Parts: sequence; structure tokens; C-alpha cells
Amino acid sequence: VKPNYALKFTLAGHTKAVSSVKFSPNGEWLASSSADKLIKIWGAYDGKFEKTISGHKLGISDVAWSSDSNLLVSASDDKTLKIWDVSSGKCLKTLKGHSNYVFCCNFNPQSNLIVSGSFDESVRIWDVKTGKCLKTLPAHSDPVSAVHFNRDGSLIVSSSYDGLCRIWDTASGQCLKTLIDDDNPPVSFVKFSPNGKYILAATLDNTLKLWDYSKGKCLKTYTGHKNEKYCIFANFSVTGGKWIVSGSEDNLVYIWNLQTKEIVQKLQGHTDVVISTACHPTENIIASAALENDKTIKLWKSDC
Amino acid sequence: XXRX
Repeated sequence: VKPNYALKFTLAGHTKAVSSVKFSPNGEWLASSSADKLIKIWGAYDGKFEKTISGHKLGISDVAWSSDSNLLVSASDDKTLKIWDVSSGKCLKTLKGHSNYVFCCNFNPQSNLIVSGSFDESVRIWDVKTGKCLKTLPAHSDPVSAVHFNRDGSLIVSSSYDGLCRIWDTASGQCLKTLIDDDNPPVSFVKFSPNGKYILAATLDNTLKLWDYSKGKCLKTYTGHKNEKYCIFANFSVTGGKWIVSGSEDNLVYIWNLQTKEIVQKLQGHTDVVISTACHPTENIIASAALENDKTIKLWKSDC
Repeated sequence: XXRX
């Protein structure tokens, strides 16, 4: 009925500010990216620092795991993405092809491909073996805040500051649907749902909106967190309870009832803004990271 | 970071 999240661990080691944190699909490790040009890896359970991954020329804005929990992909300010074999810690391929910073990255479910959003307003697609860029979509009139595939990997949603959510056809390269419907706020994040039928969108009007895209309409909307400046990750929590989990610019982590849309619980102790949250695949754990007045990833466990 |  309501979750109780407890701060368990606070971890630091990051010099400059943190950008993303994502949990590995095996529910073992947490990977983190930061303005320190680095990727640091933490035992999901013990909260312990595992290894540094580096060799990017500039700040990493995002990172995501492969399905086989082999690999990391990191999108940086250096115009490039990197593919890291996480075991060794060494860079496999480097993917080049952007006008500008690379903001967002996610692997496809099948994990042979990567989709990359960029401040040159393109969504590009990349072959994980060869390393060459397959297709390039002039997605928006504006820089891309997010990219994700769906359950099967047929669809790629992307969001942008221009207000748009375009959904793309992975094999063709065609834009299939577009989610507009009045408003026109800047959209700072999207991912498809696990059941894939609804897609979630963060906006800079301090909003969080859920959409049934087939039907092309908003269902429910969640508020109260402060999101104006930063593009702040938004999660589904499938494990114990079914929640919406997001960072905030008032320094709190927000959790909403997915049905009743009003807030179940908020977490404090973060001394700055929360840019990224991530949920454990198996147990109930939120990880959260904050900007340079904090520089810490906090770990949170619940019974529901 | 850009995103920060």
C-alpha cells in the first residue's frame, strides 16, 4: 500500500558531478557516469566501489548496460560513445559520427545495437560488433534528451526540448508516431514501459506524464517534484509495489502511486539536486545520484 | 557534462 525506503549506503569517489546511474540487469552492480570523465562501478548489495573505467576525453552524460551484463555504453561530451567490456574494464569500440555532445544511450533488448541521442538533434543507430553507424535520423528540430527501445526492440522512442516525442521504426528508420496534444513543454526523458504499451515522459513544467502511444493520448499525470532546469531520469518500479520513481530539483527522490497519481513517499538526505535514479531488477532498491554539491550515490531498500 |  505504501513503500518504506531506508537509506542503506552512501557512496562517493566521484570528483566532479554525477550524471547517470543504471543498475546491471543481473542485479549485482551499479554503474555511474560523471562530469569527471569517469565510470565507476559499485557492488549493488554491499555498496562497495568495484572499479574505475576511463579514457573518455570529456564528461560522460549517460551510460547503460548490455543485456548479457557484458558491456557498458557511455555517451560523452567528446562527440563519441564508448563500448566497454566491463570485465576487463577496457574500451572495445569507439563510435564516431556526431556534430555535438552525445546525451543519451540505451542498448536494444537483443543487445546487438545501440541508439544514441545527440545535441545535433540526431538519433543514430550502431552495430555493436562492427561499430559502424547503421542509420541516422534527423529526429528533432532540437537536441535529444533520451532514447530507448521497446520490449522487443522494434521501436525507439525519443524526446527533445522542442516538445516532441517521436517513435521510430528500428529497421526502416521511419517515424511512426508523434506525441504532441496541446501543452508543448520541453520533454527531458522517455522510456517505454516493460509491458511496452505505455511510454513515460518527463517535462520541464514539473510534470510526469504517461501515454498510451498506440492510442496517442496521455492517461495519467504526476506532480509535486521540481523539474525545470535539469533532464532528470524517470523510472518504473516493478518489484514490490508498482510506482513512478524520479529525481527532483528540490533535492528529494519522488515516488508516486502509478494508479492514484499522488505521492506515496519522498526520500531526503541528498544535499543537492537529484539527476538520476535507478531500480534494482530483483530486490527493492532505489539508487540515486546528485550534482556537485553532493557528489554521492545513495542506496535505498524497502519491504514493499 | 551536457545533462549536469
